[PDB]
Amino acid sequence: SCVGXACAXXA
Amino acid sequence: GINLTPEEKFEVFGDFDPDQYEEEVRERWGNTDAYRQSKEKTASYTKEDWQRIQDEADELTRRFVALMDAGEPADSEGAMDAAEDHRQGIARNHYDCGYEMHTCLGEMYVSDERFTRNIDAAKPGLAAYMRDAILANAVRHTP
Repeated sequence: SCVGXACAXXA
Repeated sequence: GINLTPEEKFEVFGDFDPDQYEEEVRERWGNTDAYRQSKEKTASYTKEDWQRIQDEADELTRRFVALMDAGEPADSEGAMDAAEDHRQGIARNHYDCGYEMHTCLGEMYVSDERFTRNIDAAKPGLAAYMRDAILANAVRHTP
């Protein structure tokens, strides 16, 4: 998932 | 997504410019399905929604970090719970980063030191401390 740089995501 | 001003991003995300890496993110993996459900959800998110998560995230550090100080293991009740607390927070904040998914983030986070440096700004090794907390948490739940 959800951002690139601290905490959300996807995989 | 965020669609915020440099000033808001500062009052919200602090000295962190995610937008600049907006399209850069997918460059890393850009192959996830969750991210699809999230974009739909983050489509209108405002500075409030974004700031709400930060003040929420800050809270996460003191307790987690505080646990480290006490010298208690990451698979500890308090630590794992903290992990389960992180899960629901990042899940209900984007779509529902399941437990298995929540884990993918744990390790893929240790790979890129950009994340770590930005994440560890609070303390070194935190990323490892959370992953295990999340990993363990997922195990007690996993059938």
